[PDB]
Amino acid sequence: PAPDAINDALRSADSQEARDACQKKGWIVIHPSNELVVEKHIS
Amino acid sequence: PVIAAPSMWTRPQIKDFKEKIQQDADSVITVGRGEVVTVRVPTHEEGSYLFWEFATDNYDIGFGVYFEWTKPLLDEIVPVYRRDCHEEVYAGSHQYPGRGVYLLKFDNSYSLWRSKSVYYRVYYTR
Repeated sequence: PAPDAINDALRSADSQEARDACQKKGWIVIHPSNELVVEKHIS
Repeated sequence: PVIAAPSMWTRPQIKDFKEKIQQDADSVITVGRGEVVTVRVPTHEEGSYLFWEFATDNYDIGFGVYFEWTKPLLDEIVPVYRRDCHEEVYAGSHQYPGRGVYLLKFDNSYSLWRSKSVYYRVYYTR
């Protein structure tokens, strides 16, 4: 399935169930939060 | 540099989302008073679309998305605007314009007296 379609499909009907289903099938892949750099700034 | 328009939407269930995100400590961010927090998400070697979800517990928070091309060039994918994400889960997606880094902006700057708790999650396609 094309990424265009995965995207347009999830947007159309979005739920935790659909996320998990897509994830189980390898269509979407969760980016672990521990790998994400977080910055802080005070205005 | 042709840049696709992002998609943005919401979905009703906030409580379930938070309960699920809380299971990972790193996926819950405290944005202090007058603070802007930036979560950096790189484009994936095999990847096309990025997905984001977020919610707050009590009060609204600013949210926008910028793209950092790999001083550096910065494009505005989603303008920063205050969101109702305390009421509903806010979600969105964008097609990869090229190789670079997404900046998820959680902007509390307008909030003098209140910290915000940000539950958030990120996927991507192949």
